[PDB]
Amino acid sequence: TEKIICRDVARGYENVPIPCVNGVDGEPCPEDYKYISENCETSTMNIDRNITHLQHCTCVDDCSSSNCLCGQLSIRCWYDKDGRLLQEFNKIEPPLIFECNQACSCWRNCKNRVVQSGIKVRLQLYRTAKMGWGVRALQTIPQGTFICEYVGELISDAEADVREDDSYLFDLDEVYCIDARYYGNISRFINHLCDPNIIPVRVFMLHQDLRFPRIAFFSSRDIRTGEELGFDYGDRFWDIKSKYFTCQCGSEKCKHSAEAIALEQ
Amino acid sequence: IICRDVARGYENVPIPCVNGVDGEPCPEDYKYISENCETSTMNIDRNITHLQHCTCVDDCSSSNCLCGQLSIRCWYDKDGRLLQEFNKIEPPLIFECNQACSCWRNCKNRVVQSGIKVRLQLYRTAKMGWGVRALQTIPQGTFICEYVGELISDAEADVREDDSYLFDLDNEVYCIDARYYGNISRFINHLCDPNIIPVRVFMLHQDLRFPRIAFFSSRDIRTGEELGFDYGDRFWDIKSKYFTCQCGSEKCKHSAEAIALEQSR
Ligand SMILES: C[S@@+](CC[C@H](N)C(=O)[O-])C[C@H]1O[C@@H](n2cnc3c(N)ncnc32)[C@H](O)[C@@H]1O
Ligand SMILES: C[S@@+](CC[C@H](N)C(=O)[O-])C[C@H]1O[C@@H](n2cnc3c(N)ncnc32)[C@H](O)[C@@H]1O
Ligand SMILES: [Cl-]
Ligand SMILES: [Zn+2]
Ligand SMILES: [Zn+2]
Ligand SMILES: [Zn+2]
Ligand SMILES: [Zn+2]
Ligand SMILES: [Zn+2]
Ligand SMILES: [Zn+2]
Ligand SMILES: [Zn+2]
Ligand SMILES: [Zn+2]
Repeated sequence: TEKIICRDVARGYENVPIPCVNGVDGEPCPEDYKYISENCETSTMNIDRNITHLQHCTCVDDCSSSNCLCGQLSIRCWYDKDGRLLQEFNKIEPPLIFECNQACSCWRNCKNRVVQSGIKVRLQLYRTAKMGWGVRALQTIPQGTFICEYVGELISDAEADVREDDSYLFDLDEVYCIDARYYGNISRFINHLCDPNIIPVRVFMLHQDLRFPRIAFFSSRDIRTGEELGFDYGDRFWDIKSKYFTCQCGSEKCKHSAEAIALEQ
Repeated sequence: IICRDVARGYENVPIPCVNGVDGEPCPEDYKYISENCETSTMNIDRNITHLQHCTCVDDCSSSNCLCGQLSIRCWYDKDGRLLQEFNKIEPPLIFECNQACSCWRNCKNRVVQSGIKVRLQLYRTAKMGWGVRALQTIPQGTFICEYVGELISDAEADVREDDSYLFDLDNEVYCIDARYYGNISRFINHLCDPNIIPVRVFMLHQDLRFPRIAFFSSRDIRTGEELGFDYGDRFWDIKSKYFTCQCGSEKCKHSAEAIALEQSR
């Protein structure tokens, strides 16, 4: 039986509920962490929040013209009229995206505000066969759609270095990390895929302190109903971890499986 | 109808501007912001581990809610209005629930963080420049709007030219200066018999230098009635050398006549 074990792991903090189900085993809803919808701090990071340091636009239309200074910070605004990344978006080396902010003359519903508007797609936390908890789509999601943000505790590299559990760490290449082990959102449950269907993009919204980009996941292709979400964790993860477990993504493209490791040797 | 929404879509509802009185254009000598801003290093304590928080598994309507107890009790009724018993002369500090609390985002202790719900309008008054009025009946105890602006130290406030849009945060001490950056509250006129009252509130941080200032109706308010709060004795002590109060109430405390009588007493 597939059991509904939490109606909403976000406790009403997201735009939509994110339920949890388990049809595999008796493991209950995960509660060894604190669900947070926005990045938190546990020591002073001194993020630059001075409103006069913001780059900002002078638009009073919907920010769809090429005169929008905010879009010009990434050559162009990369969102189409429905908030999706443009077909030609560089999915290998994404540019930094500067969304409109409180210093801009535009309205809060201009076309340069996708990530700040939050989760719209319907996601579900579920028990996988071989990779613990994972996150899947409850609906068809077109290419270039914003899925969720990678949220957690902002920490220094020095702090990352003394922590035991490094399995929920995202690198913001002083250098910083988001650690989602103790505090995080739905993204902490997203597994690694060697054939990923989401891509991380660095985004700026309410501040433009370049040390602390916010990490937004967008679909890299059309995603089918029921499909598990996954991003490429990267080489730093697997260089550390492959000595202890191998990739179970099951793809013919898999480059971190025991069979992939044996073939390289 | 000279502006559909002075807030540019930043609030839950629009705040239109009208002028049926004179030729004054919609005010634009300030920047509308929905949340307080900084123009110097303030380092508001955002450390999540410094939040007092509750362990409630209900809607935080019980007297056992720690957050309510920090506030003496929770003063919100089931509809988010202050209890008739609320102290309107010397209001307590309110601690709303927050991201560290175990409760849901829809708990009964989250009125101010949920934002504006009443229909307001920026309008041209007969004798007092711009003012703010209600476009609906508003029961006693309803959250109206927050006093939002630029956070400055007493030192910075001590050297600023225009002190007409300043609110003191007496806890070091600090001020909100709404002259250059501010929300709809910057346009609210002074009343010696006010229909709204300021309350110090804590939501996403509990840095005691920076309570957020939330106005609640002190009585039932009729449609079209102008909002007003009592600016207080410091304001009038400084300004009465230039002008005196024109609220016109029999309860007026800061007219030329009231001040003459004060000197007699
Ligand atoms: C950030 S967590 C993801 C959520 C995790 N599955 C859980 O149940 O909490 C990362 C951990 O999930 C597991 N995992 C993620 N992707 C994997 C993959 N492709 N193969 C094997 N294990 C994986 C590993 O234990 C990894 O250290
Ligand atoms: C914060 S502003 C209020 C909005 C202002 N009416 C405007 O048009 O921008 C405060 C100023 O409004 C005027 N004002 C507000 N209430 C008043 C009152 N009851 N009596 C006299 N002047 C008042 C004074 O010039 C005061 O310094
Ligand atoms: Cl710094
Ligand atoms: Zn623009
Ligand atoms: Zn814009
Ligand atoms: Zn902009
Ligand atoms: Zn793989
Ligand atoms: Zn509670
Ligand atoms: Zn609560
Ligand atoms: Zn609480
Ligand atoms: Zn008066």
